[PDB]
Amino acid sequence: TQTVSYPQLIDLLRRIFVVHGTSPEVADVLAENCASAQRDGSHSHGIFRIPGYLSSLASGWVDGKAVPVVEDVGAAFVRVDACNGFAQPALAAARSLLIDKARSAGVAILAIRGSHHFAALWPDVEPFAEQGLVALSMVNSMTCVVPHGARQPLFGTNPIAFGAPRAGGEPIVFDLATSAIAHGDVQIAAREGRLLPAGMGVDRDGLPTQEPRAILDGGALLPFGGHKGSALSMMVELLAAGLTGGNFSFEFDWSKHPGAQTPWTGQLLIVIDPDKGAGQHFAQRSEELVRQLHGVGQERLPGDRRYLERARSMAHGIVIAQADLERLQELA
Amino acid sequence: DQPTQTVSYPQLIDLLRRIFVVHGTSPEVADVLAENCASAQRDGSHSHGIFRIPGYLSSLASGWVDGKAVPVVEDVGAAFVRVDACNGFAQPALAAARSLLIDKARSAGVAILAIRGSHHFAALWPDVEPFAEQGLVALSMVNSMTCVVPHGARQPLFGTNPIAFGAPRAGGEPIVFDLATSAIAHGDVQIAAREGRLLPAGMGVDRDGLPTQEPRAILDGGALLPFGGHKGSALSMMVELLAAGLTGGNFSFEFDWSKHPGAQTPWTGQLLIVIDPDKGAGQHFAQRSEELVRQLHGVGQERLPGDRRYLERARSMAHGIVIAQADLERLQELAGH
Ligand SMILES: NC(=O)C1=CN([C@@H]2O[C@@H](COP(=O)(O)OP(=O)(O)OC[C@H]3O[C@@H](n4cnc5c(N)ncnc54)[C@H](OP(=O)(O)O)[C@@H]3O)[C@@H](O)[C@H]2O)C=CC1
Ligand SMILES: NC(=O)C1=CN([C@@H]2O[C@@H](COP(=O)(O)OP(=O)(O)OC[C@H]3O[C@@H](n4cnc5c(N)ncnc54)[C@H](OP(=O)(O)O)[C@@H]3O)[C@@H](O)[C@H]2O)C=CC1
Ligand SMILES: O=C([O-])c1ccc[nH]1
Ligand SMILES: O=C([O-])c1ccc[nH]1
Repeated sequence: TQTVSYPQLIDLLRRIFVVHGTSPEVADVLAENCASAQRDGSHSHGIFRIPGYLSSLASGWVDGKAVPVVEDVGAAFVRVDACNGFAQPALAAARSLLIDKARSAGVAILAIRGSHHFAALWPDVEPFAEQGLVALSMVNSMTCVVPHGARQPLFGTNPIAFGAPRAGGEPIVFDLATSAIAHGDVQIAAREGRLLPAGMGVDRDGLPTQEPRAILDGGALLPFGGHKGSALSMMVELLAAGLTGGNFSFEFDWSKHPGAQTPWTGQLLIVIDPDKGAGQHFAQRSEELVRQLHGVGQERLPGDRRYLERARSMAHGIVIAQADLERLQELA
Repeated sequence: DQPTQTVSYPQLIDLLRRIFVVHGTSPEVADVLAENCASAQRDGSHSHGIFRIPGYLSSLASGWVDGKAVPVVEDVGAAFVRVDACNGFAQPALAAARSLLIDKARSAGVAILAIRGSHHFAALWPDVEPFAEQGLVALSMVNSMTCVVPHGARQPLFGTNPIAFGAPRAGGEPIVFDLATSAIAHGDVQIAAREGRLLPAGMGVDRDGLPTQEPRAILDGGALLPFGGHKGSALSMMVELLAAGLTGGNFSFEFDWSKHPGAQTPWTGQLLIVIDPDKGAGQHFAQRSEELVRQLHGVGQERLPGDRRYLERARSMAHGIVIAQADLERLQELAGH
């Protein structure tokens, strides 16, 4: 293996995106995002995704030079047309306006449509919590999850992310796919030749399977927590696509674009000033909840794993297989 | 077996309203709770229908909850409303702020209602459904009482903490889900214990933290597990933070009714987010949601969230609400008949 510093990884990835057609602005956003995931140990959404990013860009499936169009449509409502570009640049373009509205009105929504999201969601909500705001986000992906009780896939892996500030530490953040397992991890499991525990998916005939290959080859995934996770996944379709104006997870396909891997959908973000008109401090309440969680024995809270890995990465550098580093350098 | 009888929806509402008034609630509170409880029974939401009347009354009799509390509606932002439930029920507080909340949601595009110091002893779908019937999307969270073990923990901390969601659809009743983040609702654990039966495995543990299917074992020093492992636990944590942390109400472990024999209602809070899905939009959300429903039937999902309740609702309006003869008599007695 090898070791690359966080800032070096960002520069390396930024060069790669520019070399492959993205605007400098988009390259800055994606490089920081991807590098951040690797820094935190979010393996299925770190450098593992570079090949997919590049194959998707090559066909024009996703526009690496798209210019987001921000629409100020309400005292607490912002819409942004991603114009077939990535979701992150669209969020970045409307972020300042969104925060101004959230702080002024108390809460504000950002509805992104026509966007491609190929990353973790915690990077989208954590920054808001770092600034003392609470953020909830939903993104619908690509069809591959069978609704509870159904016979064929329809929903995407549809993740939900939540970020909240705490007085005595880094933001409390959770980021979870509503599918029993993330598709990226099914791909990694297939590559490593590992079987999955029961309940993650079914084969092309709809029969339960533990073989990641069977799931990937015409099969499908199942929602986490049965009917409850399925209901949440339905909500993600409705909020990230139905409300934003973007495609539902089943309203697009890659058949005409060789190598395309990015979903072309949308994203919803709700940002709240938890202390608007409050006779207390939210950050103090959340800190107390953390103290109580430790008190009952929960050593690991959502996000802890990443924060520990993050600290390691900043102190000793990001561990990367020498082979992967060389590949990135050649791509750059 | 217990002989049964039917009572119409309006008759049940009148009966429950009388019960609440006779037992110390204001008329506004009685109207709201009577309709809410009766509506749950009508839809077949047993754990939050008339089954809850005894708990409501014992909570009121003990002085734990103020049945005559007057909600204080606080307009704190263009899109933000807070309500001090003043140790009263959550539903009357929501009713007091409903019009203002809707005005803000339609004007600003989205609006939040943060209720603090409230007691919620019911289903959450009654809270979000009305907004959806008016073309708005609503998401709500309520934290309850400590009994759920956080993922990886050894003792309970979170409440059953439900999340509810309602959205309009062009060709039918609102799309609505209402789920506890625990593996089972505490109310249904009580019903199982009452009926002397066991629960499915993998939903709770006994006082020693060992798996159990005995509802009594869970109720007597035991605890429930979050649904869907670590993900359900994360969602439950979110509910504590949103329904209590953000509103100002107590977390599920921050209230004690040991000094109020008979108290059963959590004294916490509730968060509601109401959105105009078409604010500044170039499309119609209701059309998009109808398409999703069509696609869901297309892939074979016959039962969508809410369908079971809408079916029971239809049966109740056509044949009346089925009620055990003994339960009806008890309700009639409580009403004064
Ligand atoms: N459309 C898109 O862009 C999609 C993106 N994804 C992404 O892939 C992802 C990985 O998601 P998923 O597989 O669901 O992730 P997991 O199942 O690993 O994690 C869900 C989360 O659970 C918390 N968690 C995990 N294990 C524990 C534990 N033992 N105790 C307490 N908390 C725990 C995590 O913390 P922690 O982070 O510290 O490990 C995190 O918030 C996300 O980053 C997601 O955004 C997935 C589908 C679609
Ligand atoms: N603090 C409080 O006041 C608390 C209240 N509760 C209440 O008790 C409750 C009952 O909750 P819980 O036990 O989680 O409910 P369930 O596990 O029954 O239902 C969750 C929900 O799942 C949908 N659903 C259930 N089964 C299926 C299926 N097979 N296919 C598709 N969708 C399905 C339901 O539809 P559908 O409605 O049609 O049945 C509903 O939206 C709620 O009403 C809740 O609000 C729970 C904890 C705390
Ligand atoms: O891993 C997944 O499920 C996924 C879909 C889109 C991005 N990641
Ligand atoms: O059924 C439950 O879990 C519950 C708690 C408060 C009201 N209902």
